[PDB]
Amino acid sequence: NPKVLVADDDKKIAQFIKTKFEENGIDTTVAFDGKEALFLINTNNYDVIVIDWMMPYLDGISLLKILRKQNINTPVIILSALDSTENKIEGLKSGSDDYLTKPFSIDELIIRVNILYKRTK
Amino acid sequence: NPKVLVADDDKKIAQFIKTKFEENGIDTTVAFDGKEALFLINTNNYDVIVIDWMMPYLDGISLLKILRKQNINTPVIILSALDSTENKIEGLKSGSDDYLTKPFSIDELIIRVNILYKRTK
Ligand SMILES: [Ca+2]
Ligand SMILES: [Ca+2]
Ligand SMILES: [Cl-]
Ligand SMILES: [Cl-]
Ligand code: NA
Ligand code: NA
Ligand code: NA
Ligand code: NA
Repeated sequence: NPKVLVADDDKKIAQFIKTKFEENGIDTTVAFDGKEALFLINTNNYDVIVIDWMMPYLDGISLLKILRKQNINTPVIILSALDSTENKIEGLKSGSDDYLTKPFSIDELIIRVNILYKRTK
Repeated sequence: NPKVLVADDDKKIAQFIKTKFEENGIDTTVAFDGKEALFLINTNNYDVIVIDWMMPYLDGISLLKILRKQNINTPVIILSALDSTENKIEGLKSGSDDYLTKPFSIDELIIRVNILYKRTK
């Protein structure tokens, strides 16, 4: 099973994602803000990381930039309310492997998680 | 009259702000994205600058950081949908003189424009 971290402060959305991921073959840990996410990412191995764009302590893009500075190169998917092409490009340049605008498709998110897991062996 | 630039890509909100400002004694120029705002700020003198948090080409915080790097110290008010205290603090540390969460009060915005104009003689 892919091992994935999901970081969002919206507990309903986080629970929804976790339920759908574990329905499929994806073992999922939830972090409810950027501080907990940073800690978990630095003390556990994940195959893919799914990060919401806005949470307490560290927003998603800021956490991603910290990770890439730390030479943590785990595949990252950003979930963001900033839906312009310019903001998608900024998220990708910041080091994300994909960038899904909200409202997002859970089916697409699961497929992209699996694609990234397959690519990173 | 205070001379003020208002930057937002939402034309209805920009027009509303301009109407209320000019009703009061505030001469107002509108810029509809961050590129036009940057150009106008570098080619005109303004007493106060009101910047929306998200627009094409340059978001409000990024424009503010560019301005403060350029040693342009004109008072800036940020209008933002990011309403947590943490995000307000980040906006202030980025160089803004005030930070109003949306939905904002036009009456408060006018009063704060006038306070900043009075303080900068
Ligand atoms: Ca969130
Ligand atoms: Ca806007
Ligand atoms: Cl956007
Ligand atoms: Cl917020
Ligand atoms: Na499981
Ligand atoms: Na932040
Ligand atoms: Na006028
Ligand atoms: Na930006």
